[PDB]
Amino acid sequence: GIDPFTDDLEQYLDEKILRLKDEMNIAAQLDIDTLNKRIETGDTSLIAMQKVKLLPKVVSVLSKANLADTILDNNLLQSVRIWLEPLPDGSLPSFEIQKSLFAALNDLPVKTEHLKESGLGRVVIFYTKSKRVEAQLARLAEKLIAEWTRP
Amino acid sequence: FTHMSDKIDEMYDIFGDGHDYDWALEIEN
Repeated sequence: GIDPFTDDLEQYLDEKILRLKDEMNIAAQLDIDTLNKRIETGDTSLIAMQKVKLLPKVVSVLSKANLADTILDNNLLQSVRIWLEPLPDGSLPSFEIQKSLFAALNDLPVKTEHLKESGLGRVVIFYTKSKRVEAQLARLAEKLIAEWTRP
Repeated sequence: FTHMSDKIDEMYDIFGDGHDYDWALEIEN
């Protein structure tokens, strides 16, 4: 994902975001494995905490305005979409994850092309229908859908 | 306004048909 004809700094930022994208994907996949393992085996002690563990790192990157271009250009939002998706048993990620991700989306200059490559629009719509979503986060989702379906 | 009709199609490009997650919505119910 790094651009060969960019200088070291630009490659360094692309790498930072590409590393984060992979770490987010590993964390989501490990939590999914845990929740399938929790189903196949009915072991009730099993909880999915890899996304929650990595969240401060994700929030720190998402909240830096000077990283917006790099975030958007490298499709990090695809990993955000994956973090918001219901899990195999229909359960949502933790409130802290939902709130932190939506608040960060509110500040990013997301364009149609980014929504297209990430699939982020589709998961945000789900948050406006779900019964398990807190009412304040459903309002935030609706407000994002509205900022993204302007004519 | 010239292509404002096309904006519908663009919604569709972003959102699809809306049913990707019906399985999860049905679980809740």
